[PDB]
Amino acid sequence: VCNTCPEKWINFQRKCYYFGKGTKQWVHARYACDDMEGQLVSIHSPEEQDFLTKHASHTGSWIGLRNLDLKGEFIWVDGSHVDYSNWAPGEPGEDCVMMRGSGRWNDAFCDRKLGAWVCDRLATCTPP
Repeated sequence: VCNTCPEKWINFQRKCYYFGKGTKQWVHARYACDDMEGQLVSIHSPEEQDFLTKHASHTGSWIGLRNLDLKGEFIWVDGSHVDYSNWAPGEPGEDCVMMRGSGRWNDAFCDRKLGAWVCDRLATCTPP
């Protein structure tokens, strides 16, 4: 049972999620998550995506995905690779990834300031 989250974070499966507000460019959102002991959200299943679409800002959010090599090798901030994807039609507009209100993903310029950003961290577990 991995379901304990810090105050203000929401649990989904074995992860904790923070739905941040305030205008930030991608790297600023990256540090906002880091300084809260989390990281910009990494998405690995349709169930996780569905949960995020339900809770995320209608005006768009930064997520933890980037074209790290600038040639299409999209990597999550925690170093994990893209298995599950939720790209909008014609995606992958530049090097950082944002999630629209629909939950669908699109490339964006890293220096664009978005009003929303999502953090995740692992839920802590109650010992059996």
